[PDB]
Amino acid sequence: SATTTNLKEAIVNRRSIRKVTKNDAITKERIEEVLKTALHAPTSFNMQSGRMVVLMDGEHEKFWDIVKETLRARVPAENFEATVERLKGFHAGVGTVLFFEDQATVEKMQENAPLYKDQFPFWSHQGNAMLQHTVWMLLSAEGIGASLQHYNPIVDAEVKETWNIPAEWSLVGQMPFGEPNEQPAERTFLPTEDVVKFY
Amino acid sequence: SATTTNLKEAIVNRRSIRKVTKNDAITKERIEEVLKTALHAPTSFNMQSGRMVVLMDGEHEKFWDIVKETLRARVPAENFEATVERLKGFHAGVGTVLFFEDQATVEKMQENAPLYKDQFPFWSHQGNAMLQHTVWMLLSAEGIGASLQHYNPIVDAEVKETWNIPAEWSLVGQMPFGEPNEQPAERTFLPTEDVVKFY
Ligand SMILES: Cc1cc2nc3c(=O)[nH]c(=O)nc-3n(C[C@H](O)[C@H](O)[C@H](O)COP(=O)(O)O)c2cc1C
Ligand SMILES: Cc1cc2nc3c(=O)[nH]c(=O)nc-3n(C[C@H](O)[C@H](O)[C@H](O)COP(=O)(O)O)c2cc1C
Repeated sequence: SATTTNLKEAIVNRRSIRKVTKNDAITKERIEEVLKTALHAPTSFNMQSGRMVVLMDGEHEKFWDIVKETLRARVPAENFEATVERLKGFHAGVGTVLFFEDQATVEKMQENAPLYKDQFPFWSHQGNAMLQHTVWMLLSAEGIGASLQHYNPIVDAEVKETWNIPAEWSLVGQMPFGEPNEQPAERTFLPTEDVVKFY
Repeated sequence: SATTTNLKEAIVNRRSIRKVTKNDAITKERIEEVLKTALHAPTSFNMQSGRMVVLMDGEHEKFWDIVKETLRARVPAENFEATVERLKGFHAGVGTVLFFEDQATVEKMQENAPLYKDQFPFWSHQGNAMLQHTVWMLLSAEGIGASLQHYNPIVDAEVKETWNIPAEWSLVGQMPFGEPNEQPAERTFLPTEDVVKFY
């Protein structure tokens, strides 16, 4: 359905859907296609330091349980339930995309192109963001709800250990997706003439 | 022409075109539309710290002359001509998009959401990257060649001063665009099974 929708609509219709349920139509195969297309997003010096680990169903829920538990040890009793309430809408989804950045790659590129050594650490985040956003738009184009979460770095250690992630991969973000199950919130924009100037 | 092309093609067909010429069909108005659509890209906490300053024709060339001159003072005589050779393909274009990030916004958001104070500086780069990439894809969808350059921070001061840019705006990148005038270079990809793991 990412062929149906044209570019402009894909940009404008992608919204953050924080509550998603399950659906058997959303398969590992379909996800596979989305990620293969998304990998066409560019990277500085084509270093392609981005890494994606997709957790589906069984493993998907396990992750969000990890988050819930990590929060249980860092939040006062009175705020716990309120803090983990939002985790429900993710845990209910089909799966979650874990976005990592290969730090060994960034470090090596800093050696090969010392003239940009200070920029590579940022281009690392830029490249991963472009990739994250592409995946997001593609999923929405296919009628799959998704949102971008950030439970790093508090869940990093645990996640890394339970899924044998190289030490050089740093967790950048998590994208829980699934059959949409909430109406996107209203979004406001600063007036255009304030963010854009022509000369 | 960004309605013609569908999403998947927009992702796959966007390439870096480093040599662009002029064309009167590429107007400030058309550019305007592209940027208004691109601003639908998301920002952390919807802080929208991104800022874009478009330099067209007269002012476009002036910028690239600034780059050329800045390089003339930082590069040994023997390497000058080789270093500024690539600047020709940009200077020949229609215009250039200057991507800034409002630092006062990032700093304020660090105050409002101290729980993510360490992430905002990176989300700043992420948000701007998502925006940069969207603009890039939209331009290509409309048959306009473009590339992403990084002459910051060496030209920052000069640019800031000759175009009255608030001090809190940091230069993140430059996108010279125009009538395509070069065939995109071959691009290679690391094997998919190495960047994507399923569980
Ligand atoms: C964060 C980031 C920084 C980049 N910086 C530069 C740059 O300074 N100069 C340049 O010519 N290209 C730069 N690029 C562009 C990449 O080299 C380019 O996107 C990639 O090789 C492009 O492949 P493309 O033609 O295949 O799609 C940058 C790309 C990213 C994602
Ligand atoms: C760099 C970056 C970090 C973000 N982090 C979070 C997060 O931790 N939690 C969350 O619910 N949304 C997060 N978001 C999502 C933004 O709040 C969201 O994209 C924006 O408000 C979405 O508008 P959308 O529904 O209109 O298109 C992040 C977005 C960006 C660009």
